[PDB]
Amino acid sequence: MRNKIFISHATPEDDDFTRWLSLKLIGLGYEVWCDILFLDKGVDFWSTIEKEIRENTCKFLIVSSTAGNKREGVLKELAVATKVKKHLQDDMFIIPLAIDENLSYDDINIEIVRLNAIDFKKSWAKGLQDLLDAFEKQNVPKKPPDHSKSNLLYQQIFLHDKQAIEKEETYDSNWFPIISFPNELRFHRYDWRLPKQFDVRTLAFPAIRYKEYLCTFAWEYDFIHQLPKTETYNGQESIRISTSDILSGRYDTDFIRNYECQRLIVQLINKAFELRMKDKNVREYQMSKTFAYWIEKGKLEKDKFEKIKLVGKQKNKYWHFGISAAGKLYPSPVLMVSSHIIFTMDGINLIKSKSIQHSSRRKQGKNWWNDKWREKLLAFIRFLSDDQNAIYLNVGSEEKILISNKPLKFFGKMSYVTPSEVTLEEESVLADINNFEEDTEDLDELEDIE
Amino acid sequence: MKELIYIEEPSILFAHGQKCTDPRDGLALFGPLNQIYGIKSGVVGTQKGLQIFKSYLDKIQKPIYNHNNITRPMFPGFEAVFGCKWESQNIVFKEITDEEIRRYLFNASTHKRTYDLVTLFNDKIITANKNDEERVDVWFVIVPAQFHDQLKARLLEHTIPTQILRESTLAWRDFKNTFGAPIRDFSKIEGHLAWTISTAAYYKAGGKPWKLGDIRPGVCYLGLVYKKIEKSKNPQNACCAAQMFLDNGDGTVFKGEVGPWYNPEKGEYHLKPKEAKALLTQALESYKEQNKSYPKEVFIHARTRFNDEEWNAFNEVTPKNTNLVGVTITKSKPLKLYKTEGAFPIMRGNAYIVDEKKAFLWTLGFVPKLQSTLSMEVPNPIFIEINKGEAEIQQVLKDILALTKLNYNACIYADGEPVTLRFANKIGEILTASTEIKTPPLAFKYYI
RNA sequence: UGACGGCUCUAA
DNA sequence: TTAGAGCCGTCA
Ligand SMILES: [Mg+2]
Repeated sequence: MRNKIFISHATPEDDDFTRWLSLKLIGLGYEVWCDILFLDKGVDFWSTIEKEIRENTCKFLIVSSTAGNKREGVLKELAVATKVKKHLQDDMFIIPLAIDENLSYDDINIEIVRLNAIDFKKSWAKGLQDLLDAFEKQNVPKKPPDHSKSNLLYQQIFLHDKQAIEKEETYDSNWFPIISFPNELRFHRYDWRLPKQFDVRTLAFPAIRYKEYLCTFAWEYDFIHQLPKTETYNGQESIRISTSDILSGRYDTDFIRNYECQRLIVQLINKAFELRMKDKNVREYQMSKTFAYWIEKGKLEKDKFEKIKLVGKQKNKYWHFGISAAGKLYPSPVLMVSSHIIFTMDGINLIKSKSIQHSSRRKQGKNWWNDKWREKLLAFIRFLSDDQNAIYLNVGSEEKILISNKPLKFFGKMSYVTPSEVTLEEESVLADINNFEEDTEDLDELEDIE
Repeated sequence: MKELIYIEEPSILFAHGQKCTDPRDGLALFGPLNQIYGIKSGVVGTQKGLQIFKSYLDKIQKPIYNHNNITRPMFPGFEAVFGCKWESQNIVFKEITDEEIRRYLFNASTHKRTYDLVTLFNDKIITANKNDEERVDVWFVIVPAQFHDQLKARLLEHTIPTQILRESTLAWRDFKNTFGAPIRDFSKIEGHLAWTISTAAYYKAGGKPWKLGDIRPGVCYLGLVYKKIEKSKNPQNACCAAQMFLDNGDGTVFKGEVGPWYNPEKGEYHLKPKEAKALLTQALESYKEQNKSYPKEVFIHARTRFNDEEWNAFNEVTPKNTNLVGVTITKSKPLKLYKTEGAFPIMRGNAYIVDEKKAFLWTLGFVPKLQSTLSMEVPNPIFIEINKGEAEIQQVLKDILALTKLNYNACIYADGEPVTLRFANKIGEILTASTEIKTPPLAFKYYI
C-alpha cells in the first residue's frame, strides 16, 4: 500500500507551483499528496507525520526556494523525513526541488544538500521529466495515466472556495419608472401661426418643428411671448391624441403611425429636461451629444449631501458627481440617466481642454465599485427630486410629467459565495478627520515613484 | 419587481477529454487539443527587439507571476502548459536590417512613411518563407497612418501567418516613460501578459488550443456584420464581411461584395437581395463541404437590424429542412443593474429578457471562479435581439454566452462580446486596407 | 504598433 | 441609429 508521493512546501508563502505540480503528478498517474490537495479539516497538522510520512510515502519533495533554511514548516517535516528514511534504510528519499534562482550557492539549507537536487530555476522543461525519469528508474509505483481525476480533483479544491451560489437577492436598476402622464397630446399648426425661420429649440416650452408637421405639448395661448398671434385661436381645432393610447400602439393614422409618435415623445421627454435644470440650481456642462448637470461647490452640507460625498477634491482638482438624462419608453415608460464625473479647478472656470477632463475622469473612477457608485447615483436623483415620491418635470403650463426617484427593482437567483468577506482588504476603522487621510499619501507617493 | 435570469457558464473542452471552464486553468493542467510538437516560431525584427524577444523567450520558460495571482493565474512556462518545445535557439530569428539611421531629406507625408514602413516588413517576410525549407510558423515583427491592418493585408495574399508586437509591451520594465515611470505598467499583469502571448502565438503557429465540447450537432454560428471604409470615394460604399463559425472555432471567412450599403438619411446598413443569396449560399455550401450534412439551424449573428427584402433573399436558398434566424447584437443601450448591497457587481452570465426577441445579457462581472470583475466600473450588458426569423431566445442567449468564450487572440476568461463580432471587426479593417485581394482562406491565423 | 474593459469625442 | 478614433488603468 506504499504507493504515494509526499510534497512539502511553504503553503502560505510564495510557493504556488506546488498546486500545478501536484495536479500534473496526479494527472500523469502518480498518487501525490500535498498540503493544499487535502483541504477539508485545517491545512497541515501532525496527522501528515502520523501516517503517510511513515507508512504511505515513496518519495519526499522539498520546495527549497527562499526560506527552506528558515521556515519551521519545511524544516519540521524534513526532520521527520530524514529519520524516516533511515528507518527504511533507503538511498533516494528526499528531493531538493530548488525553485528560486536567487538562492545563492553559499546561502542554502545545510540539511537538504545531502542528496542531489533537480533543477527548476531556469525552466521546468528540464525538471518536469527529471522527476518522471527518476521515478521510473527508481521503480516508483504508477497508476495508469488518466487526466479525468486531475480535472475532478481540481474542481473539488476550488469548489467550496468559490462558485455560483443560488441565493435570491435584488438589484437596483438605472431605470426610473414613470407612472403619471398628461391625459392628452395636442399638435398645433396653421402654417401661419408660426414661421419656419425662428428657432424652436429656444421656445419657452418643449416643442420642435418638423418639415411639415409641428409638435408641442401646451395650449395655443402659451406661446405669445416667443411670437404674437397665437392666443387668438381656439383649442377645438387642434390635433388631439390620447397619450394613454399613443404609446400602446393602438392608435395609428395616415399622417403618422404609432412608431413615429414614440420617437416624438422621446424628443419631448428629453428636451423638457433642460428646463428643470434651471430650477434645481445646478450648473450645466456642454457635454458631447448630451448635457451633464452637476451640483456646485459646497452647495450642500460641506460638499456632501445626505452623508454622500457628491462633491469632492481630487488632489489639485475638484470633482463633482453629475448625470445626463435620456427618456426611453419601449418596455415601459421610464427615465434613464448616464452617470458622469465632472472636473473643475476651483468652480469659477471649468478646464478648457477636454483631454485632461477625460484623463482625470479615468483616474477618479478607478477606485470605485458597485455600492460606492450606486449610492452616489441615487443621491443625485433624490436631491433633484421636487418631492419624496417622485420628481416634477414641467412640460406644460397645467400638466407636468411625474418621474419616480426610486429605480425599478430586479431580483436574481445567483449572487456570490455563501461565506461573507470575499475580499478582506481595508476594513478596519481608525480615528480620522478627513477622508482618504493616509490613502492620499499612498496614492501621491506611488505617482512620484511610478 | 420583475425577475432576472442566469445562464450556466459553458464548459470548453481541452485535451485528454478534460473540460475546464477557465481557459488558462484548464490549459495548464491538461494541454491544447492539437499537440504541435514542432514549434519553430521564427522572429523577424531589429536586433534590439530580437534580444528583447530573446530575453522574453527564456522568461516564458520561467514562471511569470501576477502580484495579484488569484484573478490572473500563474504562467508556469510554455513547455509546461502546452508540452511543446520552444526556445531562443530553434528560431530562425532573421533580423530586420533597419539599423540605417540617415536622413537626406524628409517629406510632409505621414502616409508615405506609414506605407514605407509597412512595405519594408512585407518583403523581408516574403524573401524568407520562399527561400528557406524549414517550417517557420510565425514571423513576429518588432516596431521601435495605421500600420497593422495593411501589414496584415499585404501578407494576407501570401498565406503566411504573422504577428506584430513590441512597440513598448515586450520590454516594458526597461522601456519606461520620460519621467521614470512605466509608460505601460505591466507589473500588475506580468503573468497575464505572457499568458495571452503564449496562447495566441501558439494558435497562429498551427495550433488550436481549445474548442467547445457541449454542443448539439448540426448547428452553424455564422457571423455577418457590416463594416465601414473611410477611404472609399463613394460616400455610401463600405465593406461587408461574413464569417463562418462552427463548434471547433476553425471556420472559414469569405469577403462579401463591397457596395453602397450606407444610408445617410435612414442611418442603416443593408445590401441588395441578389448578392445576399450568394453570400449565404457560399457560406452554406462551405459548411456542407466540411460536414457532409446540411445544418439543422443557422444562427447568423449581426450587430445591425435588417429589413425584410434582404430576409426574403435568405429563405429561398435555405433548404426546407434548414432554418435560419438573424440575431442582432448591440451594447450601446445601457442597463446598469447595481447590486442592492455590497460593492461587488452582478456576475457575468446573468441576462435580462424583455420579450421573445429582445434581451439583455451580462457577459461581464465578478466571476464566481475569479473573485474579480472583468470591468473597471459597473459593467453594462449587451443588447441582443432576434431581428428576423423565429427561434428560442434562451437558446441563442446560452449559445451567444458560449460563443463569447471561444477567443484565441487572447486567453481571457470570457470575451465581453462574441468573437463573431470582434474578429469580424478587425478583419474588415484589414480588408479595407487592401481590397484588391480576393482572400477566401479557411485559416484565421493570417487575420487575428 | 500584446490584450480586455471603460467611458470619452468624431461625424451621418 | 452607428460606426471610427482615442486615452488609460490591469479589475476592492
Ligand atoms: Mg492578435
